[PDB]
Amino acid sequence: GSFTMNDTTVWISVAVLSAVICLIIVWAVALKGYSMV
Repeated sequence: GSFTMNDTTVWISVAVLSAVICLIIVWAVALKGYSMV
């Protein structure tokens, strides 16, 4: 399996990153003083 989608997916890969950075922020605030850090 090689070459399935055009340049479209190129941005999709970036689409997920946006969510990823959003995720780390969540933990970075629950791992920064949740109770007994």
